[PDB]
Amino acid sequence: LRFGEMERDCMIAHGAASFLKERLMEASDAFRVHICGICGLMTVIAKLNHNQFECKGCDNKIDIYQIHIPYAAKLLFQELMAMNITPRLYTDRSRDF
Amino acid sequence: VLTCPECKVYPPKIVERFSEGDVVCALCGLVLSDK
Amino acid sequence: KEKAIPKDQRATTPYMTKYERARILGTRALQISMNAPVFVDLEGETDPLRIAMKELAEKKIPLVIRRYLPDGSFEDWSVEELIVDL
Amino acid sequence: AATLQLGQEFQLKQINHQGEEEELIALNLSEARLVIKEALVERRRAFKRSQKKHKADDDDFMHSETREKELESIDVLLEQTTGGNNKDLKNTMQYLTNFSRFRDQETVGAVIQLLKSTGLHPFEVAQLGSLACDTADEAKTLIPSLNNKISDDELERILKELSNLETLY
Amino acid sequence: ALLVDVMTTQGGLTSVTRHGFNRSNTGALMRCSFEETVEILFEAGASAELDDCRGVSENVILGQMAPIGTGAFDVMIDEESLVKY
Amino acid sequence: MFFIKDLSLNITLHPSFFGPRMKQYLKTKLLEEVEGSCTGKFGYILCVLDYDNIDIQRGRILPTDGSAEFNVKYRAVVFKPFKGEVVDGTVVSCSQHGFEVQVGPMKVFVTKHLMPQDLTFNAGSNPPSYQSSEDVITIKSRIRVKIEGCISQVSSIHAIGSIKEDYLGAI
Amino acid sequence: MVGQQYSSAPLRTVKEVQFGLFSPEEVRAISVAKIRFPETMDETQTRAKIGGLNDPRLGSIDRNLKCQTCQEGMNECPGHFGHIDLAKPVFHVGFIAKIKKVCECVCMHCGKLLLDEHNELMRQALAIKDSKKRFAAIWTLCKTKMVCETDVPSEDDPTQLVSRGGCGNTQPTIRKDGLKLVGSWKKDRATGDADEPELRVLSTEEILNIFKHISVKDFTSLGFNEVFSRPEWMILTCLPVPPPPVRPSISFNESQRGEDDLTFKLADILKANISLETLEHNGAPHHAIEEAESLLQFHVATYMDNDIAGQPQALQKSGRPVKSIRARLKGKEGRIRGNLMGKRVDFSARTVISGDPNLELDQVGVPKSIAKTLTYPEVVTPYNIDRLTQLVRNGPNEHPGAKYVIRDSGDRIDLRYSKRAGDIQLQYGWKVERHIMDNDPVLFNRQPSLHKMSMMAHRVKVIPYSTFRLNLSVTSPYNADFDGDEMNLHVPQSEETRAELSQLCAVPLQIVS
Amino acid sequence: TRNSLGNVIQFIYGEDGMDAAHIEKQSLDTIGGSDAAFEKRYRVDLLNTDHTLDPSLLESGSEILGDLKLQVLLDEEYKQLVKDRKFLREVFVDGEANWPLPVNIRRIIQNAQQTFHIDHTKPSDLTIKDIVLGVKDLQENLLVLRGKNEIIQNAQRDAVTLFCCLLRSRLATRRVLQEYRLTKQAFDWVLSNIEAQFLRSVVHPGEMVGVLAAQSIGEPATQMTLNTFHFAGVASKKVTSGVPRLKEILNVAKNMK
Repeated sequence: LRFGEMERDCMIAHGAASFLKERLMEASDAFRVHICGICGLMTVIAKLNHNQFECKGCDNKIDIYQIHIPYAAKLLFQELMAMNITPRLYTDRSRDF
Repeated sequence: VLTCPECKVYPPKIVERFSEGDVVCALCGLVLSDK
Repeated sequence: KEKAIPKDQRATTPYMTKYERARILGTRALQISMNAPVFVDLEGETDPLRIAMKELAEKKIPLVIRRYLPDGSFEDWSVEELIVDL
Repeated sequence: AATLQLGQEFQLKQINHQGEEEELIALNLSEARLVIKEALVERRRAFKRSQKKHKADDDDFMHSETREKELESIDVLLEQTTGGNNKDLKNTMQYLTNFSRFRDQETVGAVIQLLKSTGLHPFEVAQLGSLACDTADEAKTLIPSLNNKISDDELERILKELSNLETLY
Repeated sequence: ALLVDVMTTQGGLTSVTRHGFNRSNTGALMRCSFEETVEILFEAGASAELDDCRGVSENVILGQMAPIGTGAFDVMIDEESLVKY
Repeated sequence: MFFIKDLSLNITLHPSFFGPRMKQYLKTKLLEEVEGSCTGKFGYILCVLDYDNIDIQRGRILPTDGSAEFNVKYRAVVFKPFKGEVVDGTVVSCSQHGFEVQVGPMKVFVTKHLMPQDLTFNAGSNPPSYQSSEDVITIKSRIRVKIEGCISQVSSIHAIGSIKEDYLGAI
Repeated sequence: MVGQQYSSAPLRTVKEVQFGLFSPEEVRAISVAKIRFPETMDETQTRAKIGGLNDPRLGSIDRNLKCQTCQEGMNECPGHFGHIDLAKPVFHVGFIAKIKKVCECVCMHCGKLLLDEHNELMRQALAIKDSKKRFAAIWTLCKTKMVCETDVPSEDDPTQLVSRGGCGNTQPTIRKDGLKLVGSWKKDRATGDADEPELRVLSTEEILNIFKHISVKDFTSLGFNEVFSRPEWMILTCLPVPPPPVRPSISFNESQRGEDDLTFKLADILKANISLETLEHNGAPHHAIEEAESLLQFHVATYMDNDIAGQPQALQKSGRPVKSIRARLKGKEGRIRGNLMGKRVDFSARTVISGDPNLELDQVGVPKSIAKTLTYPEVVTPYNIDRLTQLVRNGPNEHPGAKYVIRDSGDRIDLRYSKRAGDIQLQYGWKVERHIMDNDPVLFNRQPSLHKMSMMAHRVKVIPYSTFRLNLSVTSPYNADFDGDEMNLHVPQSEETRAELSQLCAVPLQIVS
Repeated sequence: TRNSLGNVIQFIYGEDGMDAAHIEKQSLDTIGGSDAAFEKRYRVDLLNTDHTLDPSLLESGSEILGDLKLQVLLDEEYKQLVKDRKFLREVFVDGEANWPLPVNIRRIIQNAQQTFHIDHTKPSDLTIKDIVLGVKDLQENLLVLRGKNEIIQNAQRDAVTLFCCLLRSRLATRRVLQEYRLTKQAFDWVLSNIEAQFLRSVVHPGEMVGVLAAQSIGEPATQMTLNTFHFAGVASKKVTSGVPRLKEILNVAKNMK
């Protein structure tokens, strides 16, 4: 069933962030993505059986992060990147590097 | 190839639950693949 | 640790909001339902939410609320020292 | 580290939890083995004290007659302090014990004093404490950092003195 | 009063349209949320715009917990009272 | 190579351990998880100093599952080599392509192209070894290897070294 | 607990999203397969052609084979990017206006700004921090200087002329015709020639060369960035190819694969590119080269945006327009407003309402079957293991009962097939997915949700028949009657969520609006 | 009240920091009425026969008459009431008295009269000192902002000005002793209840007031369409109002109809 924009606004009015987050991600589409810690992109190749993590472009095998995001957000980022635009996800504590 | 890691029976017996988006072993009831 | 405000210079309300109350009750109910020790004399109750309310009644929840000021600093208030309306 | 390329993670200047710059600390096989043995026996003593709180023999472990008795004491220490879940620690400790150039603390202190009296790099000092070289040129070739930095006579004197300092087993 | 104060806070009359609010300084995803998506994305890319991910829309796109009511604070454990028991 | 470094870790404590003895559980978790591990950023985690002086930070209950996360800082002795490093070690296995040398907790391999031709492989010897005019290298023989490269994975670091130049082999 | 796998990379949360632009170097480095052929699948019609559009190194969407690059199933492979090399640079359909505006503001020969620090107006423009207004003012000021000045009067003395190194040539006037950028040189009247502006179509490679010559101070002044947003990158040289996840193939049967529109457009792009390349090396006349370049530009432009003003629309073989990338995102049903702000959900129901005067104010009657379908993950503890054991023994065909049992390790046992309704022994920390039982909080609403009081919490009571039940006093906040209205029910799945529904959104707390 | 970037939209929500559901319509009695009625209602004089307290009302009515400190206190109170009348007439130039405010003081006083079975036929044991000092202290114990520099003090007094005006209007000495006939116990109960009910009306930090305001404004806009064309019932009054007028206000159109 459609949990539209009006419903989201009503839930924001009430002030219940946890219900919103659970409805949005855990109940519809949750996805786990490995991102590079230098270029902040989703180009990291991960072999989970051998836990081999590699970033080909930046020659990175250490700074690699796990992020929980929806699947439509991943699709949007890929479609943005297919037109020569770079949505570069960054982490809170990545300013040290 | 998709086999139950507890029954260890070949060939594996498997039933797909489409209305729940699951793949279920028909002997131990274990759920193999979801969505 | 520069952000933390000394206890004497705390300028926030000494009452606890409804949002803080709901968050605290939810956290305590989850922890109780995950087999955490209970700090009060349980009497015939089998619902984690009701035991959470019971612990709140005697002011025995060992949690601290951190309140974020807009600049980035924060203010720490123990659940024991927060006045809850009834 | 042929060209002393230690990187950011292993810089000569280290920033500790107190925020003050410190010289980078490098230990050879003997120093590291003694430090880990001391830490393990201290932890065992703390565990025994805690157990006594809830409810003599330790002098024989540090003083070992032979290499085999030392290895047996090491196995007992790992059983009573580590739990046997860490095989890499056992392998490292065995490698330290089998190829420890120096067993006594005083002799290790003598080696440290001899190597660091000249003020060489900690990497070179630890390498010299780990490696026993017959000739100065052998060490200079096997330690490219020592080239152009130490006179051959001084290196020969240090190597001969270290070889003399080795305790016979 | 709140609506009127919002409409006249930038020193002038800012209409409630794309020209008034979607040309503001707010976050890129927030502004692209309604009625001028692709052009705003193009402009943000060309100008190398930095988004801060603090508004509601940016925390709804990324599937996280927005600082909204119950999410405006952090819950932490007090060791002193726990030990005292 | 042995060095002293400052390390930190985030440890999650389950809600069922929420009692007056939480510090003991945190210490046990730290000792059981950290000691003996390997991190490509800092090499193998050999030992942790000043166990009684463990630094702790206030908990921050995660909003999704109730497990309390803690940040623990400490000082540790770790082992990590560098490019061009020369280390003594012990021969583990002998092969026609070269040999493998254990140094500390790591393995450095040398290919037959990386030693001078004077060292010839003898298979009839027990065990098979490398024999030359002056130096003979076999099991339990102290051998110096100049490490040339290292490959770092989650749980281990492999190395490749060369002994092609002089003053290398048996000591 | 997403992914059904374990990884040692730490969990973190997104804080910033720094936009920018690819350099061709980045497109080359990132890519793992240089696409080369206009075909997807081999001549055996059983496997994809290597180096084609469906190269296995990019990934697979099917549930049997795994990706060659990462050796993971379709439920874990994100997808990897290819790239295509272009014979000659092509304009990007989304920056034609900015390219022209920044072209008119820079000398066409010396590659420098028409003004400098000497003018006061330049000081005023460089005093502004807002990049958009700064660029607009600089454009509207410098669009009218058709000649570069070699010498400028000094600020201290207007009679003293200082040379700024200008070339002194004459800049054209630029107009746009379709996808072409045509310039006209107005020769000076003192030259003796007529005032006829010679017209010429500007070549993209020349404009690229001019842009590559701009400096860092002009980078900042114009409103671009050195690292992320150089202007030279606004002209395409290599085109990234999205993985098959972005363009999934729908397979009716084993040999029946209907491909997406995006892959057809990409195949046409590559076909035109190879045609232009084979005409380029064959010594063809200049007219054919120009026509082929125009065709390539048309295909690349209509691949991203298919609603360009003043041009025909690229149509499909059946006559329908090709759905470009922009039409995927711009609509009301597009990604932003149809899959990221609102989306379909699980653990929900929808049914007509009715009136019940015997129910309390904040209590809702839930039909039996709807209670048998939705669940709740209760955790086994010392206080509930007896009732939970009896519930598991009951099974899934009886209310109350259970439907699944989750272990500590994440494995989930379907109680229906596993005969072990009377066999499974429960431990501490396992989860029973039980039916919804009396006095469970739910969220309940009616559309459209105009105000706060149209989405409220309730306590369940399990009843027969197929309707929902409400007290006759809550029908005013909902603006609902009982002649056919249907409302929606959402079930929380945790303790924190249940506490939020019980302490914030309850009907008793919503009386004084 | 701020936004995602941190820009302040209001320095206090609503200019008094009150929740929108703790506010009821109450009448300020000082604004309206002629000067004679005001003087008779609120003025008390212990030296002039015209405006004395009847001794049958106050238990100590006999001894208090002729005192000096008491009349000074009453004079300060009357000066405060006069200044309040001037200010309130400055604010509402229309002279209207009913405005929304927190706490229903009338119901609190009625509850005090009903609970304690107060009999109006007997003298009351109150003291003028006690009444005046109690009202002033209760004003001293009303808090919305808890800063310490002078800026926050000024902001808080500005916030609580009008409520203090109403509170002074209802709890005047003559009104207490002659209209309510409260005792000491009932007076203490009323003061405590007033303070308690005020302290629970402040707005809770974390509330999303923007969406609340937007929903409040735009819900009646949906129903506004029906009755927009009532001005369509007057042909000579062809003036834009209703949906098109709101549209033009929102668009900030430069060419009105």
